[PDB]
Amino acid sequence: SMSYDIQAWKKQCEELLNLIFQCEDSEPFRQPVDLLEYPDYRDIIDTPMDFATVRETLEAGNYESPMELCKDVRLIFSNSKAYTPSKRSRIYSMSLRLSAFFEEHISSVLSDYKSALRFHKRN
Ligand SMILES: O=C(CO)NCc1c(Cl)cccc1Cl
Repeated sequence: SMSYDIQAWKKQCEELLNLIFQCEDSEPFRQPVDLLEYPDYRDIIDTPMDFATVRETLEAGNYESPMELCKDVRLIFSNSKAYTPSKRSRIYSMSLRLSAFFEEHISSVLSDYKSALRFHKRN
């Protein structure tokens, strides 16, 4: 029921995305890059991603695991590092801080989920 609950990650991720939306550091990443306004973005970035898209994919039940959610969120950060590569850019620093925040908080979500999988597969 609650120990090793394989669905608990969904609400944990919803809560984490809420905190992320509150962070001033997420401001550049809350919505898709305006591709019609900044067309050179697609010359550099193959797969755009943003937190509004992640939040909707989760809400729609279209992540099979928190690892799938984590893959999309990491893509937000790898896309920022590719488009904005300079350590001097304040946007780089923003992305860096928010990535560290995300990775800190997602850690337990993943480890708990994977432990639950080990438990149910074992038994
Ligand atoms: O990568 C991002 C996410 O919003 N921002 C960099 C950016 C700037 Cl500062 C200005 C115009 C376009 C873009 Cl993509």
